[PDB]
Amino acid sequence: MRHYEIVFMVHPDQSEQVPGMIERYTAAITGAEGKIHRLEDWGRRQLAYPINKLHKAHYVLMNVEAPQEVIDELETTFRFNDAVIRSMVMRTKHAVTEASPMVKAK
Amino acid sequence: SLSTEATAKIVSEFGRDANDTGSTEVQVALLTAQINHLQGHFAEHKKDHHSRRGLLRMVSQRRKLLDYLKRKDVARYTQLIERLGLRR
Amino acid sequence: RKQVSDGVAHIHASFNNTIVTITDRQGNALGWATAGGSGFRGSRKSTPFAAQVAAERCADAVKEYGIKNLEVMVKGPGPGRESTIRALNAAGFRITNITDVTPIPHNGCRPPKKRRV
Amino acid sequence: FCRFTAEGVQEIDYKDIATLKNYITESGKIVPSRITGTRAKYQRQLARAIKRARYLSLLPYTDRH
RNA sequence: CUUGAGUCUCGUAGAGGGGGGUAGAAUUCCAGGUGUAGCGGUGAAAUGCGUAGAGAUCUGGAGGAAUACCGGUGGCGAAGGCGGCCCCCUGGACGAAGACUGACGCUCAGGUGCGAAAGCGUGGGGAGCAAACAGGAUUAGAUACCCUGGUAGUCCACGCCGUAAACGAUGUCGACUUGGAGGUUGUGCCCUUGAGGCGUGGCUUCCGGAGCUAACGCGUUAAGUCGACCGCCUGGGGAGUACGGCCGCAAGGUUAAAACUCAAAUGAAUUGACGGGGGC
Ligand SMILES: [Mg+2]
Ligand SMILES: [Mg+2]
Ligand SMILES: [Mg+2]
Ligand SMILES: [Mg+2]
Ligand SMILES: [Mg+2]
Ligand SMILES: [Mg+2]
Ligand SMILES: [Mg+2]
Ligand SMILES: [Mg+2]
Ligand SMILES: [Mg+2]
Ligand SMILES: [Mg+2]
Ligand SMILES: [Mg+2]
Ligand SMILES: [Mg+2]
Ligand SMILES: [Mg+2]
Ligand SMILES: [Mg+2]
Ligand SMILES: [Mg+2]
Ligand SMILES: [Mg+2]
Ligand SMILES: [Mg+2]
Ligand SMILES: [Mg+2]
Ligand SMILES: [Mg+2]
Ligand SMILES: [Mg+2]
Ligand SMILES: [Mg+2]
Ligand SMILES: [Mg+2]
Ligand SMILES: [Mg+2]
Ligand SMILES: [Mg+2]
Ligand SMILES: [Mg+2]
Ligand SMILES: [Mg+2]
Ligand SMILES: [Mg+2]
Ligand SMILES: [Mg+2]
Ligand SMILES: [Mg+2]
Ligand SMILES: [Mg+2]
Repeated sequence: MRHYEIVFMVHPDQSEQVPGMIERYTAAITGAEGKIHRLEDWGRRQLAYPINKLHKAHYVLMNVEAPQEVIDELETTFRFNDAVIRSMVMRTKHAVTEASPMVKAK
Repeated sequence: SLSTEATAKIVSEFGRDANDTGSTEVQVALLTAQINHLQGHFAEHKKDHHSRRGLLRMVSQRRKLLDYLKRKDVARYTQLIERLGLRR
Repeated sequence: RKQVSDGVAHIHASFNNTIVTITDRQGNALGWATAGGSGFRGSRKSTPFAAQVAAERCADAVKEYGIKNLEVMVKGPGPGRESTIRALNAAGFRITNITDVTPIPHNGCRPPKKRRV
Repeated sequence: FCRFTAEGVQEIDYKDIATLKNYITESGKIVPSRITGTRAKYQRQLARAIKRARYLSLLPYTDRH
C-alpha cells in the first residue's frame, strides 16, 4: 500500500455533501486498512478561472495510505459522480501528517 | 523490479548463508524470478522495446552465469536447473 | 438607442487590413467600419492613416449611442495600431485601458509555410 | 538568487500558492531561473508545482480567462 | 586469491519505454446573439467569400492534432530519439557505507533485434498542414513565381519496408600521461549553521600544455602513449551500376564486378582577384 494525496473540488452548491462524502470515502479507505494521515477542508474558495461556467468551488484535501486497488475504485467513484467537479490524485514519497498553506492561512 | 521481500526470501532459499548474496545460485534465481515476472509484462506491452532490451540483457547474463557454474561444478548446476526448471 | 459612456473597442489588425468595431461589456457590437470600407485598396488600405479614418468613421457611426470611455482590444500586429487608438482617444473617448488580445496558441496547430523568396 | 537552498525546503509543494505567485508574471507565465536566480533543481520543482496548481485552478493559466 | 566482472542493503536525479486518463490555450466547423457590405488575399488584382447576413464580436457545442511560459548545446536513452499534468506497468544509470560470489572477462564473422522521415498493406480517423492536382494572375507555349483551393500523406491500430550529411563525417573495451574555466547530479566533513568553506564521485561544455597531425586541428570525453578484438580502404570516372544470389506485396534494399576512359581526381592551408557590400 502506497501514499496518496487526493484533492477534489466539488460544485459549491452541493457543499452540503462534503461532510458525508468524506465519511463514505475514508470509510472505504479504512475498511481497506487505509490509514488516513490527514484530512482537510478549505470550504468554498474562489476559482482562478471558470470551470463549466462556475466559480468558487469547494476544495477538499486528504493524504491517505492505501492499496492502489481501492483508490482506483475511488477515482472511478469520482468519475461517475457529478457533484465533484474535478479531482486529482497523486502519489507521494511518504505519509504527510501536517498543516497546509490553506488551513494554516485560512 | 523485485520487492525487497522477494529478494530476501530468494536469498534465504538459495543462499548457503544468510547474507550470502553473491553466490551464483542466488544470482541465477533472482534473474529467473525477474524474467518470469516480466513475462506477464511483455505479454501485454509488446511495443515496449526499451525495457525488453534490459530483459534480454538479464536473460543473457543468466545464461553466462549458468555456463560458468556448469563448467565449474556440474552437480550444483544440475541441482539449480532442477529447482528452477531451466535448460528446456 | 441607449447609452454606455464607457465601451470596449476591438481593432483586428492584420498586415493587409485593419478592421475596428466596438461593443459594450457584452460583445453585442454597435458600429463597425474597415480601412477597406473607405474606398482604399491595395497598400493604401493598410496604412495608419486608413486607421485614422476608420477610427473616425466608427466613432461617428456609433456616436448615436454617445459613449465616453473605452477599453480597446488590440489584436494582431497591424502596421501602426497606436495610430487608430489615439485617433479614437482624440475622438472624445477617455480610453480606460489597452489589452493585447493577440491570440497565442500553445503549439496547438501547424502554421502554414511562410513566404519563400 | 539561491533562495530555496538558503531556506532548505525538501520539496516546493503546489499548495503553497502564496510562495508561488512571486515566481509568476502578472500574465501567469512562469519566470525563468536566470531572472530569479533559483537553482535548476528547484526550478524544475517549481515548474511542476505551478503546473499542478494551474490544473487545480489555484493559479491561472493566463489572464485571458 | 580479490584488484576485473557481478549480487545485496539505503538512497538521488531524469522529455528513458509501454498503457490509460485528464487539463488549458489556439485553429477549423456548428449553433444562435449583437451587428452590415465588405472580408480575404497581392506588386496590383483576380479566382474565392458576403445580403441565404459574412467579415468583426459574444455565448454554447463538436472534433482533431500539438503541448506556449518553464527551457537551459539542461536532462534521459545503445543509436534512432524522448517535452502539459496524473496514475499503472517497466528498463537503465549514479552515490554512500558495508557484505557476498571468486576471473564468472573483453571483442565478435555468420546470426538475432532495434532502427528518423518518406513509402506499402489492412482498417480507422481526419482540425490544421500539404506532394500531386485545380483555378486565378498568364508570352513565339504553359512551366516559372505568387495567390485561392486542395487529395494522398501527416494521426491511430496491426503488419511490412530497413534506408539518411542514421554525423562527433571519429568502432567497442582497458591502462597511462601537465593545467584552467564552467554546467549538471550525488555525497563526506566542517566553520555558529542556514547561507558559506573544505573535500570526494558520475555526467557534460569550453580553453589550452606536452605530444600528435599534411595542415586545419585534437588535446585526460585524444585525433597523445599502449594492449585485445572486429569492420573497412587501395587513382578518378564508368558504378554502388550490370549480372547472379538473398530479402521485400511493391517501391526497392543488400552483396557486388568488368570492359572502357582519363593523367589526373582529391585534402588542407597561402597570396591575390571577386565592388550594383561596409566603415574611415
Ligand atoms: Mg538488476
Ligand atoms: Mg517517462
Ligand atoms: Mg477551445
Ligand atoms: Mg454569426
Ligand atoms: Mg547521455
Ligand atoms: Mg527504476
Ligand atoms: Mg572467499
Ligand atoms: Mg553482422
Ligand atoms: Mg525488425
Ligand atoms: Mg512515417
Ligand atoms: Mg497508410
Ligand atoms: Mg485509409
Ligand atoms: Mg491550404
Ligand atoms: Mg500551396
Ligand atoms: Mg497552374
Ligand atoms: Mg513555384
Ligand atoms: Mg507502423
Ligand atoms: Mg549507408
Ligand atoms: Mg541525427
Ligand atoms: Mg559512416
Ligand atoms: Mg577509450
Ligand atoms: Mg565535479
Ligand atoms: Mg583545445
Ligand atoms: Mg574534463
Ligand atoms: Mg584513441
Ligand atoms: Mg589522424
Ligand atoms: Mg578504379
Ligand atoms: Mg543496386
Ligand atoms: Mg538484382
Ligand atoms: Mg522474390
